[PDB]
Amino acid sequence: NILSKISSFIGKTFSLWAALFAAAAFFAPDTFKWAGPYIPWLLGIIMFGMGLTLKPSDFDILFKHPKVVIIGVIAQFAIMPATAWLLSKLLNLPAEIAVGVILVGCCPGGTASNVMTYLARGNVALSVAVTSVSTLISPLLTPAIFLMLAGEMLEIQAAGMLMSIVKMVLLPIVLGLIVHKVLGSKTEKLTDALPLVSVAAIVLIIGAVVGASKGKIMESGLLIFAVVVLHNGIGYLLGFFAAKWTGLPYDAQKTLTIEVGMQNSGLAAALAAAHFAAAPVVAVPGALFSVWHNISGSLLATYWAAKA
Ligand SMILES: C[C@H](CCC(=O)NCCS(=O)(=O)O)[C@H]1CC[C@H]2[C@@H]3[C@H](O)C[C@@H]4C[C@H](O)CC[C@]4(C)[C@H]3C[C@H](O)[C@]12C
Ligand SMILES: CCCCCCCCCCCC[N+](C)(C)[O-]
Ligand SMILES: CCCCCCCCCCCC[N+](C)(C)[O-]
Ligand code: NA
Ligand code: NA
Repeated sequence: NILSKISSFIGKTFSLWAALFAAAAFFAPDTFKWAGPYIPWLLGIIMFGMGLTLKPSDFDILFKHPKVVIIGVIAQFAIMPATAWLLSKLLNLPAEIAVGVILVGCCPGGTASNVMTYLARGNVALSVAVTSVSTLISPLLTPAIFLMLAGEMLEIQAAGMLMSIVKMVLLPIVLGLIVHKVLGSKTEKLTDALPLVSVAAIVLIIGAVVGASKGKIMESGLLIFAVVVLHNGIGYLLGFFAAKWTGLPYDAQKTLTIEVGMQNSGLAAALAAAHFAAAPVVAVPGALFSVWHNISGSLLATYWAAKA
């Protein structure tokens, strides 16, 4: 009874706990630095969890309303990478920061958009369908768009990103999805444990990244945070207008706004740690985005839940 309520609070106060661990790692780097080589395994557990909660019925909307899901997928991969490039150009960001921002923008959407849409009284089915499709196609789209925006000079790194996404995202999702088919309704007991496990895995990624880049956060941390807010914020703005201008209903307009603005920034932190390890600042936009988008996502979801 107490253990279940503890998980409920932690989930409903995530951003605060993520901010506390990021702060703990900042003032004391050695507290989390050990988790650095575990980043792929940690993200691998989060992705296993996503697939475990996935069922073939979650793709119903993709077969019944394919144009609506396709608009959401296009919005995601056109808006977030282009906004990351535009902000990198307009703010003349140092190359390492620009690469970290572009990486975040090229990532697929985050699963927390599903919960935020539910609170925003949006179309939940659509949110789940957009995140899942954009995630399943991310092994090809994430490095291809990264390559076009960051430059063809990072070919080697982008090719390695394809392999990294297959291993940390695709391999665990499919596995989870087949385990749900194998056990059926029995997977509910496993899915009760995942919110706390997933929160523990992500705070360790955040902690490990902040710790490894303390010096770079000390000189550029505020600039990265300002870009994160503008990247995510503009993502909500263009997301809303993309849903509105395509003639989508109000429920779909709220889902796509959140979908676009919210990113799988834990993947961006994982890809920067695996492929730009000698430059710890590349993983910083991803680590700070993971804390920020949950704060901005909840505030926007609260405004809509209060309106509806
Ligand atoms: C379940 C949480 C939302 C809680 C909520 O619904 N609050 C509203 C309160 S109320 O109704 O008004 O009472 C969300 C918000 C932050 C999310 C987490 C963060 O985004 C960080 C990672 C992101 C990963 O992709 C999924 C696991 C995860 C660890 C997320 C799990 C879960 O979706 C969380 C914890
Ligand atoms: C339930 C766990 C799901 C399996 C997740 C698979 C994660 C693969 C990550 C291996 C990382 C090794 N490394 C760093 C050398 O690439
Ligand atoms: C555009 C990406 C498509 C994602 C693929 C989703 C797989 C679930 C689709 C249901 C397949 C099961 N079946 C054959 C019975 O329909
Ligand atoms: Na979603
Ligand atoms: Na997104």
